[PDB]
Amino acid sequence: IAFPAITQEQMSSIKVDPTSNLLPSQEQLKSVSTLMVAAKVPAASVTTVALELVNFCYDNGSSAYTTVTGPSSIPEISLAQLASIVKASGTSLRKFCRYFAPIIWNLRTDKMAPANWEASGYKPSAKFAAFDFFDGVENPAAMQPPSGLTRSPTQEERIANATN
Repeated sequence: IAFPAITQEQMSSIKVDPTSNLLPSQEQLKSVSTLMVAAKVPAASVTTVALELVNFCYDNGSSAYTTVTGPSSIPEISLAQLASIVKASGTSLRKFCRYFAPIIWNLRTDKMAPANWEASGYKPSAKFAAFDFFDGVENPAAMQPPSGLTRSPTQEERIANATN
């Protein structure tokens, strides 16, 4: 017998929470905010302050070798510092941004397009798709805006980002 049969107890007892290879784990998220609070970000502000790094990645990329620059709204914590804190939890900057994709979507879509949309391959009509964690926008496990998306992406937007 290769695998012993499962007992009924083992099946009540087994731990099966949804999983993702595209989002940081729950534990990883907790580490990031714990460390953020320790770094002196107010506990109330950790989400809004994270979004500052997310915004930066919306323009500049969220790749493991993207150069994060500039200050955050907390003195003596730069965006680069927050990025390091993110990496300290063992997730990547990309997965972390992806987790907040729907919020930054509501914040920037039809208001201020990715800064470099034209330098990347994009038609003006697919503009709002030109960030590297766009695939997070329609992820239901990603953090959601309080009243849902301001609109869905257009099929042109979905396609434009996939074909990149």
